[PDB]
Amino acid sequence: DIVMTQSPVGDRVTITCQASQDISNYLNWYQQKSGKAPKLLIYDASNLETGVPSRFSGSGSGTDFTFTISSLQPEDIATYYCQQYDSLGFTFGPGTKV
Amino acid sequence: SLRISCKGSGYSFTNYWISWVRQMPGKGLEWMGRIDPSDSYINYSPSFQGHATISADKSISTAYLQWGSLKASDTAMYYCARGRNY
Amino acid sequence: CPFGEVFNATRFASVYAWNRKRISNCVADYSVLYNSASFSTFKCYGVSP
Repeated sequence: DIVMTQSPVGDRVTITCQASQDISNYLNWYQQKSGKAPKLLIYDASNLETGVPSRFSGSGSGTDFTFTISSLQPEDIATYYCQQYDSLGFTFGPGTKV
Repeated sequence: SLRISCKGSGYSFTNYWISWVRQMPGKGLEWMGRIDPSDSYINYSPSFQGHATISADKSISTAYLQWGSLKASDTAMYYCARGRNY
Repeated sequence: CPFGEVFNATRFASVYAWNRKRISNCVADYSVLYNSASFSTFKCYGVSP
């Protein structure tokens, strides 16, 4: 099979997403609240589903992507999951729990 | 065997998304799966092991959950409620 | 196994003429096959993954 490894208040925290192969811009993002369930907000990274705030944005191409928060808020505490899809199937990583 | 059911009323089940939450005591949020009625799209958890799968019956508006092999971690209370509109 | 031509076959028969074909002399990785969610229904009776 395919094995994947990832390394490693108000402080700068940056997380990264990795894939088995190059996935170009086929990325997914999740939003999680205290009592709530994760929901698909943006698919194909080019369509904004109605009702999703526009403050969420992404940049970068290739194999390196970065997530940055312009202004951390008490209501912005969340855990972000990264999902990728290709022509074969869907592979998930362990993720990071806060 | 033990079965848990959570059926809504007074609103269209197919027009309102339904999600399941698993949280045993002493742990955080561990999602397992969601279903899209339009195409039966199933999204799996990052720590999935193929333990349990979600299925729904459109004929009777009833959702069923079954375990392939019950273990210790399955003993937990689940959160069910009507979700966000569309 | 020749699953590519099975999944990409142009024409299929009716319900009363369901096709039965023997699968043998080939090796395939079913693990990746059932790891995906492409198939709406995947139910196994009498066996376990």
